[PDB]
Amino acid sequence: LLQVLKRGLQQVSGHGGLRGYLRVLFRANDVRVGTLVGEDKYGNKYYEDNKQFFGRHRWVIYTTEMNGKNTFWDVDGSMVPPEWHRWLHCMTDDP
Amino acid sequence: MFMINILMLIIPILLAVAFLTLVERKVLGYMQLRKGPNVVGPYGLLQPIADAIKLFIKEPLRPATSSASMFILAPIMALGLALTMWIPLPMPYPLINMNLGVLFMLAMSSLAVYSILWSGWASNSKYALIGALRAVAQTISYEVTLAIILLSVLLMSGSFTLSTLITTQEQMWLILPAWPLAMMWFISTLAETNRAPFDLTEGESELVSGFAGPFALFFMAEYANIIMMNIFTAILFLGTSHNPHMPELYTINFTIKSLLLTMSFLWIRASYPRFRYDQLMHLLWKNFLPLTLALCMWHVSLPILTSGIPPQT
Amino acid sequence: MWFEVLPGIAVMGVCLFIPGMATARIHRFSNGGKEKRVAHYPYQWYLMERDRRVSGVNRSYVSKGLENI
Amino acid sequence: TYKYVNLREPSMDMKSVTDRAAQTLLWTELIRGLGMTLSYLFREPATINYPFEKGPLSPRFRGEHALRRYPSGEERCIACKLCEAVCPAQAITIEAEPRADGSRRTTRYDIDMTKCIYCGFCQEACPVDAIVEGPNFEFSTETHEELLYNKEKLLNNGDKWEAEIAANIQADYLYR
Amino acid sequence: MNLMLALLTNFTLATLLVIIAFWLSARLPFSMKFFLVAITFLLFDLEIALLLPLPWASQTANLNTMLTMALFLIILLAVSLAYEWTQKGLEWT
Amino acid sequence: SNLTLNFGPQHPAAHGVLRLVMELSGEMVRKCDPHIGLLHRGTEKLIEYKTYLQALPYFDRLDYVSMMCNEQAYSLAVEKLLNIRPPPRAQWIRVLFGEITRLLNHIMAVTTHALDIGAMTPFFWMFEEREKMFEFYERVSGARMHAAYVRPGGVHQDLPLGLMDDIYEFSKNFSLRIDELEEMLTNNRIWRNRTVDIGIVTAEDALNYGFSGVMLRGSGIQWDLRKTQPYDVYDQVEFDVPIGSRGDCYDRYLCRVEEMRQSIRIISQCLNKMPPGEIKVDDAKVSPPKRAEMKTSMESLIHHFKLYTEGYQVPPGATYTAIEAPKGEFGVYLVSDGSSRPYRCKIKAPGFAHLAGLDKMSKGHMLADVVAIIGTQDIVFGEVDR
Amino acid sequence: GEYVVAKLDDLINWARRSSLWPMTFGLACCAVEMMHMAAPRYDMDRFGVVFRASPRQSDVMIVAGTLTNKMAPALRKVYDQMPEPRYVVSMGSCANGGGYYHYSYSVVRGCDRIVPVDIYVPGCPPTAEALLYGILQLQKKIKREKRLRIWYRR
Ligand SMILES: CCCCCCCCCCCCCCCCCC(=O)OC[C@H](COP(=O)(O)OCCN)OC(=O)CCCCCCCCCCCCCCCCC
Ligand SMILES: CCCCCCCCCCCCO[C@@H]1O[C@H](CO)[C@@H](O[C@H]2O[C@H](CO)[C@@H](O)[C@H](O)[C@H]2O)[C@H](O)[C@H]1O
Ligand SMILES: N=C(N)NC(=N)NCCc1ccc(I)c(Cl)c1
Ligand code: SF4
Ligand code: SF4
Ligand code: SF4
Repeated sequence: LLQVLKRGLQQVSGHGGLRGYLRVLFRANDVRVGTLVGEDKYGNKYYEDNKQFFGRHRWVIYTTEMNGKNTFWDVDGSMVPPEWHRWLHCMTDDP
Repeated sequence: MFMINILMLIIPILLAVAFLTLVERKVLGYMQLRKGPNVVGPYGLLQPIADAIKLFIKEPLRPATSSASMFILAPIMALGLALTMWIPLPMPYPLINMNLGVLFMLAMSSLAVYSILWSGWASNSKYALIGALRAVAQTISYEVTLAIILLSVLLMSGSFTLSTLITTQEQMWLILPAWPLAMMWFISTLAETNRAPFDLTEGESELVSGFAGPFALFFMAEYANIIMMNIFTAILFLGTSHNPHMPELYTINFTIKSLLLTMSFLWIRASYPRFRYDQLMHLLWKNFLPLTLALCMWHVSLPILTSGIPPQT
Repeated sequence: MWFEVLPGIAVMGVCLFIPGMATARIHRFSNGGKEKRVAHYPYQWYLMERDRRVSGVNRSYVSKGLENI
Repeated sequence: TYKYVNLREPSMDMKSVTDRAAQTLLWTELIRGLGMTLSYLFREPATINYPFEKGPLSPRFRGEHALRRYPSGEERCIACKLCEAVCPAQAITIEAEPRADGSRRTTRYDIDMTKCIYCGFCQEACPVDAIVEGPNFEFSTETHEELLYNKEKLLNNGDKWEAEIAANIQADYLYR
Repeated sequence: MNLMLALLTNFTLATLLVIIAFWLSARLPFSMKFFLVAITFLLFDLEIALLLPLPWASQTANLNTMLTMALFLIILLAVSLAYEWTQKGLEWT
Repeated sequence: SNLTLNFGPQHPAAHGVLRLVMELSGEMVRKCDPHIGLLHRGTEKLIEYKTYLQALPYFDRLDYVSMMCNEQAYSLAVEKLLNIRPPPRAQWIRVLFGEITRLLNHIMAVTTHALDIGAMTPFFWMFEEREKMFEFYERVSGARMHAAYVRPGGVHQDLPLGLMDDIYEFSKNFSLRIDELEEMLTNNRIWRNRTVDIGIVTAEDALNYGFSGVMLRGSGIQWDLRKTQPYDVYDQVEFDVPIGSRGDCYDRYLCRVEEMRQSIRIISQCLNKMPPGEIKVDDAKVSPPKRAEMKTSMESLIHHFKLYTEGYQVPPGATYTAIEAPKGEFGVYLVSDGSSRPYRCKIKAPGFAHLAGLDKMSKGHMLADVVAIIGTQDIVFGEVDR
Repeated sequence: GEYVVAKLDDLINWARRSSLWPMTFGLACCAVEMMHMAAPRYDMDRFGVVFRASPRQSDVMIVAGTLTNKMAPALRKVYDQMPEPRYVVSMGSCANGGGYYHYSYSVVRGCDRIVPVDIYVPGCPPTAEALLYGILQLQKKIKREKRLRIWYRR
């Protein structure tokens, strides 16, 4: 139980402080830390954690601006470009 | 200072009711292998606020009641009586220390059904009145066992004062000597508050074809009654030791027991199918009532034959 | 995970903690730091009335001891 | 071969009778059900964080349609009208004529996306892999008219999604 | 004085919340059985009025008399239930 | 008096809307008059304007919980009029996905049966399993539900590499999931109070009213079309037919739960006995050739062109072909006039006769027992109304 | 005045879109994928979209399946009994424009002939994720509303 609490605190640091921790919590409603698989030209960031169960082992943190639109709060699934769309939906294994 | 005392009872009740809707949705979500609200506010903490505002700015049904005088009276009676049941609760000190507190709550709870009836008449529909008579017939039936079970427990307490239940359980919870009564008491409250598996008004309404702000007020009244039943159940059967110097120690332990009992209605709703209307009537008139009458006989005799008669004071 | 249900339970728990704690605190404030006197029967009311006279300020919860003998 | 699902005779020895009486009076079989829902409360939920997480799909997934090109940029479609012929919903409307260079190409290629059943028969019938159902499924609109695709819309879908469509075709064409 | 003020506050707030929420003769075919449920409730409720004094009745010197009359009343309650039961007053078919 | 049951529950439900006109006396049901047609879409007339391939997707949308089983029935009827035979690997795939589909249907049948009665938690546990089986549908066909995968001649495509291992992984853990479902319902006194001795139907009445499937086997009738009149490779797999003894809702509920266990038993054999080879009849006048052949061979291209425009012609004749669908006997009376479009296509939906028996089965029951009785028949108004 | 109205719309738009209680017409196939959106993988309840509601407590009607001429009057009546604000989501080809039964004598060629539609969700059936995308698209549509700004400028 002590190690469970430690993992919780490592997520705050894993998100570059409390401000970046609260940022993803209110943007994505999730504070998991993953491995940055890559980033596309629009600013979307792609993460993986194969320790998670299938369907949660890959995710994207959407960019805050895309094509002159403010997407800090307004994100949607159509913002993923086709090259990453294949990876995010597990149609392929290779990013 | 007494007005202030009234407010720090009323307002915390309505906030507790608002967030019970969140807790119910999330406890049921996880028992169903999902999450429940977790987007509107961190961990869904703003979901009750979003629902409250949504319901109040929602256009009313424009129903055209048959009695405007009594269309409005029903929700006022439901919510006014629900708040009234809290004033004699010793937590550990009651807002009003009533010598006959148990009778007061038994008497006030007997008036709850008037709101069910008055809404049926105000419905202006044959089917809504029939539904109101089935809810009333179920509620009053399960009031019979609650009154007798309550009396049987008071024969070991010796008073109608709710604080005496705390003294009665200084050395031991009443659940030990009276666990058979505790079981039927708990199920009677589920049936009394029309909760699953006894949620027949919600179910039979979902069948018959024909049968927002006012909905919200009715909802809060029902959920404030659920919390109060479980607080009363903890006081009645799981009495918390009271330290006069550290009174908030009693409140913490008492609150945890109430939450666990309230969370158990949620647990039960997640676990069982729904009774059929005649089947929950057979449950009371042919199972609980014969056993409650026999245990009422037992609990009158038991203190006498053991020389364990409690004092009046 | 299941522990994400606790924040909702904590808020509802604090909401149910305020009434019992508020009544106890206000009683101590209103009764000079003591429990509010309980008078259910005529005897207890008689002594509360007598204490009100004895105190000399019309306050039953002001207690007079051996210093008035 | 058969088996009986409910052909058991209860044992009437006093012990077994008392076992059933305890179940009735003490609700033991109801307590057991409460254990099962309790065990789920402490299990990890199956929910995924949409839209940040997505449901897994395969290269065969039949989503939004697109018209494809050769690597040169020439359109693959030659207005053969096999897709229009096979479409179970009559959702495709095609017209064609000789292009200014004499090429056999369409002047109209419409797909009523509110008639379509997303069955993929058109992409099976196409002899040149011109029409495909792409991987996009997040294209709901606010008006009916936006779901009546013409050739410009479908060609733009091909240019938009070709990077992923080509990869999906590469991963599945040996099963076709 | 305190109880009335508590009662006034509860119902005054209920009216206040209600007004915000709202603005800012023949024979019903309902069965005989449901009538006899209400009448059964009343008669049982009346016999429950008589049992309420029992927690005070147990302090009496005349315990033999009290206990006999306490069980006598509850047994008549049982016999009343037994009679409706055997006269098919509890059946819903 | 006179009531009308609502179109559907307040919670989300997928089986169609019913207009049930009820006669009651007190709590008792005196008459049930089902008014259907609220989902009648003229499927059978539409099929007459389609080629035999174009009509196949109409069958996914009948009992739209048992998609591939409906496809198999239509494919068997067409293959019988064509006088051809699908290849053995296709037959094994069709039985494999027939049993996967039976799991899909029985989960929907049993957990929505509990959900309507108010036992709602098992619904959520078991549609996570249905979600994983939707992934199997989408991996072979690209569609989660309406696959159009089984076709006259075999199956459209071969299993993707790695699919069978995943099906094995799912089947490994599934029996425990059925066990948890039974923990909530089987011995629950409330569930039994809602189901035992409800909607009793005698063996003779069941036959004369045209029942099939579990509606027959719940009354002790020893009939299963997979045993008596086997199709595809069902005569090469071992399984037991569950038989009820009391003919009521509870016995039919147990039959469906046991049928789920037998489906897992059959799936285990299909995974181990899957043979190699082609997936559609090697006969390019019925089944389209491979895309590589279509782009290299003159004969292949011609046959591709004709199969996808005119379609294949079916010799004139009429067949009634039926299978053991998850909901009972699902059949098609298919009439060919020698052309490439069916002349007539009557669909025998097992729920059509079952809902016609609701009035009989509900006599002398309570208003809430009608909920359980429509539940135990497992009605999808897509197949009832066509 | 101008500032308050802007922040006030922000509040009520937040409340209405964060608490979307749906009435689903499970007419046909598409209701199955609708159930899968309520199932644990997507858990529509976590967005505030409750499981069960009742027509007279609902904010959004989801027409999930084929609408026949026989069913058309009953669907319109439910829409007419919904308290406002009310939205309609057309789910799948049948409800969108008739779909695979478009040319049938007994099918309404699109539910938008009977009720006004806010969102059209394509597919036959749309995947549960596609429907969830459409529901979150409707939330964005509500987030764009400006009832008080328009009212204040009348
Ligand atoms: C030394 C001498 C001493 C003398 C005294 C000795 C006493 C001996 C007697 C001991 C046993 C008494 C048991 C009393 C408990 C009540 C029993 C009961 O009423 O259960 C029977 C009831 C009927 O069920 P059924 O299957 O239909 O039986 C056929 C009836 N014709 O079944 C039901 O109630 C069904 C209830 C369904 C709903 C339950 C759902 C919740 C279950 C978990 C709740 C756990 C309770 C938690 C308690 C919390 C308390 C704070
Ligand atoms: C928890 C307290 C929160 C208090 C917040 C106070 C903010 C007050 C702003 C109220 C804005 C209400 O906005 C408005 O509400 C009513 C019903 O509620 C809706 O309904 C109304 O409009 C429609 C057409 O527009 C009418 O046909 C209908 O008769 C009418 O009821 C409106 O469509 C909506 O635009
Ligand atoms: N979906 C349901 N109808 N049930 C439910 N959980 N309703 C909760 C809705 C509600 C009602 C009043 C208030 I005040 C608040 Cl805060 C929330
Ligand atoms: S997917 Fe099927 S229905 Fe849609 S356009 Fe292609 S052939 Fe026609
Ligand atoms: S898309 Fe393909 S099948 Fe359709 S007309 Fe063009 S080349 Fe022919
Ligand atoms: S759109 Fe497709 S899945 Fe939905 S009801 Fe129509 S045929 Fe069925």
